[PDB]
Amino acid sequence: SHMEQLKCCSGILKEMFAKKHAAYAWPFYKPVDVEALGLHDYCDIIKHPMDMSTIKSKLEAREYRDAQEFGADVRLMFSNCYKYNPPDHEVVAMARKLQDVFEMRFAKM
Ligand SMILES: COc1cc(=O)n(C)nc1-c1ccccc1Oc1ccccc1
Repeated sequence: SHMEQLKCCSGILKEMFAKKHAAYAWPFYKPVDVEALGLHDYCDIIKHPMDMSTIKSKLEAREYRDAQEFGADVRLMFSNCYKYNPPDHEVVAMARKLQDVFEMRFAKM
């Protein structure tokens, strides 16, 4: 059911916020600070920013009809990171480590 599915999504996002993954998850906790040095072009490249705190707020406001809608925002968050940064950037390796956590849980729910 969609209700149980969404409860599982909340559980996946709670693990993504956990201390276990904090060493690589922290760039994704809050919206990208577009005022920070080096990020002056973020809004020109990334048309739909997304982060974990925004996804948590959307789950709380019932903005996802189902797990597929939630999963689309988590994957949008990673895709933004892959699109914006050079492929060898430290933040892309962190996105991949976090996406490993997400994909494994999302597949097994
Ligand atoms: C290029 O900076 C980013 C691109 C991006 O896609 N995200 C999601 N966040 C950032 C970012 C923003 C502010 C501070 C640090 C940041 O990440 C870094 C992580 C490791 C090394 C350097 C930067």
